[PDB]
Amino acid sequence: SDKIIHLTDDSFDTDVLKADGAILVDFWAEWCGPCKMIAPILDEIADEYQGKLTVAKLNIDQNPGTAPKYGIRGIPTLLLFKNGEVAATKVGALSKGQLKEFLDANLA
Ligand SMILES: [Cu+2]
Repeated sequence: SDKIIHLTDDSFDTDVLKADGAILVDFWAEWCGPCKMIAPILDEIADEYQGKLTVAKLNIDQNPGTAPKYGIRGIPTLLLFKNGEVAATKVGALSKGQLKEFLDANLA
């Protein structure tokens, strides 16, 4: 977890919307089983894509204001932002290989 940015409702614009480069945002909660299943895969991706992608997390129990703005309905949900806008989304758990394919489809 050392390479994952900790987001809050108030820091979202500064950290995500004005980010340089692609940022992957994980919407999670402690009670969410599938969310905890993909946590290690996000750490692997953070290492593997270091320098090309920033990974971040937003706990929806602690920051309830952001999810509703993006129409999130379930967790985990992954949002891929580029240039201040959502470029792609993925709802539900997935394997490392599926995540890599999803990223590669959007990073160029
Ligand atoms: Cu770490």
